[PDB]
Amino acid sequence: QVIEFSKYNPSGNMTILVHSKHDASEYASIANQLMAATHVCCEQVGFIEGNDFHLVMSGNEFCGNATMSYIHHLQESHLLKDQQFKVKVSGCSDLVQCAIHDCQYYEVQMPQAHRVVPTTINMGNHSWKALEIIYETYVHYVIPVKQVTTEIQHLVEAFVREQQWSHKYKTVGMMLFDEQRQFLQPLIYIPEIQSLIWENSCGSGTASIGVFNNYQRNDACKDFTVHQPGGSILVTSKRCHQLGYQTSIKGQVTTVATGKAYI
Amino acid sequence: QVIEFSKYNPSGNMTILVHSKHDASEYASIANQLMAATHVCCEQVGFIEGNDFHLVMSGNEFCGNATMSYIHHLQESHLLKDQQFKVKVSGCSDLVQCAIHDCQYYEVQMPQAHRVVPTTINMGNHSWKALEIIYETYVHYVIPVKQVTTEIQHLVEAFVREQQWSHKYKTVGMMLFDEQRQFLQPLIYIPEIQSLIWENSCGSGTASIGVFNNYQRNDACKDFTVHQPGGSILVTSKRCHQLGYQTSIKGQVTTVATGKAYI
Ligand SMILES: [Cl-]
Ligand SMILES: [Cl-]
Ligand SMILES: [Cl-]
Ligand SMILES: [Cl-]
Ligand SMILES: [Cl-]
Ligand SMILES: [Cl-]
Ligand SMILES: [Cs+]
Ligand SMILES: [Cs+]
Ligand SMILES: [Cs+]
Ligand SMILES: [Cs+]
Ligand SMILES: [Cs+]
Ligand SMILES: [Cs+]
Ligand SMILES: [Cs+]
Ligand SMILES: [Cs+]
Ligand SMILES: [Cs+]
Ligand SMILES: [Cs+]
Ligand SMILES: [Cs+]
Ligand SMILES: [Cs+]
Ligand SMILES: [Cs+]
Ligand SMILES: [Cs+]
Repeated sequence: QVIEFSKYNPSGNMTILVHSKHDASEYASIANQLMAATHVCCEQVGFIEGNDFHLVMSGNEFCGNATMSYIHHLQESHLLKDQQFKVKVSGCSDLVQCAIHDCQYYEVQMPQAHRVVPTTINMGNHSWKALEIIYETYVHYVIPVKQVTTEIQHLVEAFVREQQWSHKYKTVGMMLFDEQRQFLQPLIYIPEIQSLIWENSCGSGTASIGVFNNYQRNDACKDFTVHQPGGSILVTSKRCHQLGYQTSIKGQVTTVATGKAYI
Repeated sequence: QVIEFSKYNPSGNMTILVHSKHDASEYASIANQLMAATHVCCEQVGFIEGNDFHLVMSGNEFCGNATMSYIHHLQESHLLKDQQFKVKVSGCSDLVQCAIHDCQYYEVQMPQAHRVVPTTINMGNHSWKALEIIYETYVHYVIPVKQVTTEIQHLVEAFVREQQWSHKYKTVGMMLFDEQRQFLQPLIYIPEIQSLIWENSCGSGTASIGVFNNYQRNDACKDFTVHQPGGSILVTSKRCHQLGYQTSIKGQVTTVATGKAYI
């Protein structure tokens, strides 16, 4: 099978978008073959399907970095001018608010944090204050740190591996945040497969820093820079009375490759 | 800059070939950008330049798996029939003997082992018989093992990191070989950058198993299957009186992708 694809770099979290048309029944198999290290290789695969913008993720979840890649493809390939628009994305009940801004910055509305719980977590001989941020299908812990260290990283791995996690949470994020350096070291745990990954960058993790800032200061944040291993992402977040948290991320994306993949 | 490229899977040791013409002065920079994990990503990059077959490796060394990828490209894209021919490859004084065989098997002549030294290496509380195989620009140790284990893998890492290596050897290979299972677990150490990689597969390591078989049995081997993590490679090796070791590897290659890369 020939697959028409583009590979993109949104802060080091490598994304493929598929341009060619396939049955949704094949997305799982196509994506699994493409993301392999012995193939094109990537972290996430999206399929590009009047209501003309539709992105379907191979797992059918919402992905901010893949949506951001899709916005970039629309600007780059379809020559869209700067504007505010909506996209249909798998994993979302409502259309997602997107924007193309000047200087090729792309803004994506992120899933609403339902509630927050200030907590402390015990790792080793130390306790850390953390903010538990609860979404419909995942949970992030924002853990302020003086500096990220391999010792702390080992402690965090042990913590996620030793804990029992609600089956509500498809992913468990441990977001180590150096507040002074505005630096995020994101860890993603997938309970079902008991696998951990220290991400180059994390759209959803960046969004969680915006909610953390809102809780911590009662201040909105606008274009707050979250530095990460793979680059940086901006977060805009405000609590809007009864409407709750309204959070978006903004970033740049580079196309690294386009052509045909063989599966 | 637009780079026209193909990505190939020769037993899991991912290779890119560049089709577009560039100044040799740029190969280093182009290859470094393409092989990055935040780009197309691969292990090795070759540039395809009457004496019409010329392959230039980004580091200017000879690569069996990249030559094997180039042979596959010639069969697939230029529709070459089964035949014996020669290719000019960087890192080689003489043209390299290549063949396209039936069922898309590709054979590549490998660098001549200059001499062998039966040795024992001490790792931990154990000694292992090994064959030191000396080439012009690298050395491989073939170490027969009952079974490959993480313990043995840690011991081998410690061994290469603790040793002093002649600057003659651009690479140091530790080739753990399960003789009964014909299974190779190849470790490549680069002294200059003090970096180790447990390869999915190793063309040069496969060639070393052929020399080991020749030394061990005084028998030629023909289409001897070397199983490796990424798949398998065949080795044909014989000692030819004063002409010394004559060794080739044979394998299949899959094209995974072709198109344009942006650097
Ligand atoms: Cl179907
Ligand atoms: Cl939980
Ligand atoms: Cl696991
Ligand atoms: Cl030049
Ligand atoms: Cl040495
Ligand atoms: Cl190192
Ligand atoms: Cs269909
Ligand atoms: Cs992957
Ligand atoms: Cs667990
Ligand atoms: Cs828990
Ligand atoms: Cs998520
Ligand atoms: Cs700001
Ligand atoms: Cs800023
Ligand atoms: Cs030139
Ligand atoms: Cs690489
Ligand atoms: Cs060393
Ligand atoms: Cs040595
Ligand atoms: Cs080599
Ligand atoms: Cs054989
Ligand atoms: Cs065989």
